[PDB]
Amino acid sequence: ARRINDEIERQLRRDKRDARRELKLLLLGTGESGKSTFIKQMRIIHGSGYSDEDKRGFTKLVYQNIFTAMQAMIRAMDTLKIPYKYEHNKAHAQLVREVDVEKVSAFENPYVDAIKSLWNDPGIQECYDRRREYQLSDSTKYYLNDLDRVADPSYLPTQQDVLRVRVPTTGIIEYPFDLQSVIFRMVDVGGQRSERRKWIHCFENVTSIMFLVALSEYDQVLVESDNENRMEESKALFRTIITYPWFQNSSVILFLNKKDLLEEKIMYSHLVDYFPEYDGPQRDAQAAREFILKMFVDLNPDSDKIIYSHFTCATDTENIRFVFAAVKDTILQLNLK
Amino acid sequence: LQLEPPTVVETLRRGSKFIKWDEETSSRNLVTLRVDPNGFFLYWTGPNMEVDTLDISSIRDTRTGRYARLPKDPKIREVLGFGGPDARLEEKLMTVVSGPDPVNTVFLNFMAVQDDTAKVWSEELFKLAMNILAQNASRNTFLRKAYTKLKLQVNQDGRIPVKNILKMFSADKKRVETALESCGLKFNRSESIRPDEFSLEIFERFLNKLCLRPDIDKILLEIGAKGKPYLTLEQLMDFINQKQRDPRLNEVLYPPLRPSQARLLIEKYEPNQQFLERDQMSMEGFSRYLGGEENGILPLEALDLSTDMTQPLSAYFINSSHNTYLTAGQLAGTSSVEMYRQALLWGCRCVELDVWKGRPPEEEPFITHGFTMTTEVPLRDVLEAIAETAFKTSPYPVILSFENHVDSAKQQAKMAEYCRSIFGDALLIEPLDKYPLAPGVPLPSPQDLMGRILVKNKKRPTTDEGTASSEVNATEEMSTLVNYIEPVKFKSFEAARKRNKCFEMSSFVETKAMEQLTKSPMEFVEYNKQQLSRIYPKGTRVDSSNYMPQLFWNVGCQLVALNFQTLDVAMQLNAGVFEYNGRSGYLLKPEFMRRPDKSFDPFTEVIVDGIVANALRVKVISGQFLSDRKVGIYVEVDMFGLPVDTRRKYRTRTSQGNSFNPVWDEEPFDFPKVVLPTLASLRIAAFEEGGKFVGHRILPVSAIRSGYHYVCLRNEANQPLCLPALLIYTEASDYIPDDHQDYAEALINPIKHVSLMDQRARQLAALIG
Ligand SMILES: Nc1nc2c(ncn2[C@@H]2O[C@H](COP(=O)(O)OP(=O)(O)O)[C@@H](O)[C@H]2O)c(=O)[nH]1
Ligand code: ALF
Ligand SMILES: [Ca+2]
Ligand SMILES: [Mg+2]
Repeated sequence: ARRINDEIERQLRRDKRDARRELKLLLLGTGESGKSTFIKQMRIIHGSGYSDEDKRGFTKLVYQNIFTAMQAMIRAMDTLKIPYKYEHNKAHAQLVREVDVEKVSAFENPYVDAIKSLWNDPGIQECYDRRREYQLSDSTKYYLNDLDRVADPSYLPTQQDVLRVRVPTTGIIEYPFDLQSVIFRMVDVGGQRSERRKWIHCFENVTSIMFLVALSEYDQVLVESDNENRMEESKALFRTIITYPWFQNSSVILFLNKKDLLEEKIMYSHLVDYFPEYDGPQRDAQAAREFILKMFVDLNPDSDKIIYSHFTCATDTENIRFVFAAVKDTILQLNLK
Repeated sequence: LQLEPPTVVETLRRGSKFIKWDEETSSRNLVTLRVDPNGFFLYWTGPNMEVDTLDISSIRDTRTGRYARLPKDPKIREVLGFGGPDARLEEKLMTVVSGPDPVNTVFLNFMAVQDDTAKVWSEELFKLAMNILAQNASRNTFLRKAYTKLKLQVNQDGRIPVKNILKMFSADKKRVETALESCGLKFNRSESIRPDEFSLEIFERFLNKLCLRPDIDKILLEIGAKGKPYLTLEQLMDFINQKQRDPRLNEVLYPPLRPSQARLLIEKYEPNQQFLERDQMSMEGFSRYLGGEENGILPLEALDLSTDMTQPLSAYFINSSHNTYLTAGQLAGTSSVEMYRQALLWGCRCVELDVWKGRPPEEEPFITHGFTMTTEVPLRDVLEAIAETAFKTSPYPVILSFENHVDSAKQQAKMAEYCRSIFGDALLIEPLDKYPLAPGVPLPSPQDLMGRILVKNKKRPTTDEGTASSEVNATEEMSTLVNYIEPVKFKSFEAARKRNKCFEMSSFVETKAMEQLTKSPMEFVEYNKQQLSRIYPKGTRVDSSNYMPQLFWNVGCQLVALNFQTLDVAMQLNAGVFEYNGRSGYLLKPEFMRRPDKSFDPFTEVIVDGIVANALRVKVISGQFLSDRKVGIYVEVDMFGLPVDTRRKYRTRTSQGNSFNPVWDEEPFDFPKVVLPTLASLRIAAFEEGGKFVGHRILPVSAIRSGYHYVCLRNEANQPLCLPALLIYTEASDYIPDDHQDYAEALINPIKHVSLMDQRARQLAALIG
């Protein structure tokens, strides 16, 4: 009476699997708000973790992030007319520019030595401080610091390294995850203006909207239109989706992301500059965060829709477990009852 | 190194020495074989002192050595020296097969002079004939081909004869004479122009004067060129970023045209330094840009083998053949070993083999259609030919569909040897250690079986199902080679699907497969996700006719077999769709048709959730050089996808009469709602009056760019036609429903929507509060 009662339990196992329902969650936002980095974390925690086969899939992209980040650096030295300090970097600078970005698999003597050299130039470092003026990805600083580990012949990026890669999402992809008692179908979408036209095709039967804003957007301008503030788009793009008829009985969750970079960027760039009506202190980690939070929660036409909001850090695996544990509950307790 | 321009190395340019030989005319002539610099033609001095040229894009295969064709007349053998001393005479043999379709193919045989000159030629000439860029090249390039032909075909006195041109563009005579006189090249005396005063530029001004283009002028008037003559750098840049771009693509991944880039276009295209010095582009330079290398209809990423090849075998459509041995009608026509070579050279990956018992005197199994007055080619010759050309066009797995009728362990064991003897390592005798043959274990990827061959036979007379109905019982020898493609009798979808074996697969005849499409379609898709399914045409089709394969692709069938013998609408499509993904014959299904969690209805009349549906508009503008004769032309524009998407009704009027440079001002042909674009395919086709075919082109709805483009037409077997080409305008965009227009607008620019509507609620406040 073991093998008979074994397949009674296996029956009741597949019972709960097929008998539970799934809930469709949309991850929306403006360009580079950290939407794909969020899914990677959900894959880390509640999905298939990253194997060493998977980790070397990105080893090619990690190289291409350095070049794209460096190519755009050297163009800013001409844009802003920033002079190079050391003159033997002018030979290396010409060499890096003329490299194709797309066809880059290896990382060798000819360039590794050159890129190392360019990162130590004062003119280039002065350029990094002024990266709010041109377009440069946030992960740049992380990678160029440890060029030595990357230059290694047998380099395999850690899970931390795979969150930081910059691979821009396009279209509409549907990643499902199992959370034991309920399935979460999480739709990732593109953030830029071309990609928002597409969104419409996945609004039907939406349970919740995990909107994503990047706190450090407040001084930057859009890549799609260099004439406008990034935070002001997020502000308005949120306003829009809250009005929509579709999402009448759908919960709204506001992730104020890239919280770490706000503490960095606040101690020199001021929030009083770009959003005048801020009565709080300057160089403020806390209240500068809080002014932003209320700025979004006050753009609420529905006086009854309670907007559940968490500040987050999308590159930290252990911040998301905390935040998603609560978001998991907030959701489940609003649908099941 | 993905796709490289077809460079012709040193030896081919100046050309080595050969001996052309023919059987039926008993010819044995010396020839200096030569390929021109740009890789257009293969030419030589003929016996008549005529310049006989061969089109490189019509080369199907080049065979060298033992695989080369050998002479079958006794006296021809001896005059080459086959009854001689050396065992060297195979190292200099080269056979160049050429033709438009695989049925009609003339063979040109050659013999070299020097040791190993013949070897290097074969393989280098092969890479020219099958290069991708070469075939999919620009409109500019295709005209130069036309120029290269006229320069090559010279007469006894070493000149370009007048009539040569009159018969190429034989869509007019009277005009052409005034056009050449306008150029100042005296054709008046002995009706032949010298090759000196006939440079590329002279040929250019010839057509500009001969071929008047009013359509290009209207298009100039549009883009702010109301001050007619020229276009500024800004007008050109903005024109490209508003019209010529594809609005579906991302802005960060595919960026718009910068001003510093737009400069390089003018430099490359505008001949006048009068205008290049001023950062301007004339009408003459614009006509070129339109037909240039950048402004093609398709992007390179489409033609390249750039689709993922790591998914399960079942998640791909596969190019497949039915009764491949046959070359004519299904009944009394003849069979041929050669058709198997040609089939695999197409890009086909699944080929059928109806093997049979031997004869009492000898004991050789042979291939033929079940007793039906068909010629009987032997098995060994077929297997050897497959072993040759299986991995020439595409280095991806091939499926030998064994329809076994061999009724003796004696001769059935013999074919077990033939496979291992001929193919050797290529034959997949045992399973891979990664994917075993268990229940629930998915099929390996195409990449996991690169350069391998898989047998398809059983393991351990019907009116319309044919000789495939009464297949003989497999024996213990043949069953060893079978593994990942196991044909079994089909019961029902639940039964074969809940069994959970993936390697198992069932074949379906057209009619039985058709009912399953109508009676249980979603059940079909969800079987095809996991397992395989073959579809062969019914026995009613006794003249090798083809059914529409799109029918069964819609529900996820992989091996949708066809008769390669005939090239009707159906086969015209199969041909043109497998051109993509680098001629590999493996096209990866759309997301939802191969995903376990998702499930959609192939018949849905409304947009699906998740799937980004598109909207397409096609306006036919004009055409050039569409005939060797004055006659009316009309154009068809059809779409093949899901039934919901499929329309094939649109058609232009018959042209004014001019087959030289006709212009159609007609309402655009709208496809307002394409539910599943990833599966759907556009199809432009040009015809003369009274249905005479001219040239068609198959384009995928997914990749097609928006804007003014030329569309280089092809023959029925998707080989590039030189002169004929249409000018068309396109608008592929992401589908917004009619009701949600303003909603979709807000999302694209919420800075304005928030403001301009908030502003209202503000300035309305003093009226209430
Ligand atoms: N420092 C920091 N960087 C982040 C965070 N979240 C995302 N990023 C980075 O910002 C970039 C944008 O992320 P991604 O998900 O690609 O943006 P999306 O295209 O809007 O989904 C990536 O290169 C990430 O490494 C965060 O919480 N902190
Ligand atoms: F800005 Al994204 F995927 F949303 F690159
Ligand atoms: Ca058959
Ligand atoms: Mg993303």
